[PDB]
Amino acid sequence: KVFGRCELAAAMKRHGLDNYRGYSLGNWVCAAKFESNFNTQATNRNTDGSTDYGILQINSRWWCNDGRTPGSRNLCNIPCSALLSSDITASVNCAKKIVSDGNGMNAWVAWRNRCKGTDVQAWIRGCRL
Ligand SMILES: [Cl-]
Ligand SMILES: [Cl-]
Ligand SMILES: [Cl-]
Ligand SMILES: [Cl-]
Ligand SMILES: [Cl-]
Ligand code: NA
Repeated sequence: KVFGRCELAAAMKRHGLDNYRGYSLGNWVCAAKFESNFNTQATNRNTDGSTDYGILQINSRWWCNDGRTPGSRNLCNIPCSALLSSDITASVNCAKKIVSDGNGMNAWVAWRNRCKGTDVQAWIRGCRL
């Protein structure tokens, strides 16, 4: 599913991401924009053999099981395929664990490089939330 901008903002808010670990909703929408262009079915293969899945491009080395990432973990206790669903619950619940890991949203390199320190509230402007 490709979410609209305000549609994803509302879904993220409904699932409790607004201000989660102190990160305002615009931070989460901005991260999703540059990770996946709001497409739940986005995937990306990394040089080390791991794969990133879903709207927030969550990686199989630590967070989900795809059966093809040797030596990896599954800390969100989900198949990586669950991160591709039209229902964002699995991506949100796993992102909450990731952002609590110690480095906040810096875990998403694209957030650090493209969202951090910017006017992220622009990503939710105009939305009925
Ligand atoms: Cl957009
Ligand atoms: Cl915001
Ligand atoms: Cl594996
Ligand atoms: Cl599994
Ligand atoms: Cl933080
Ligand atoms: Na894994």
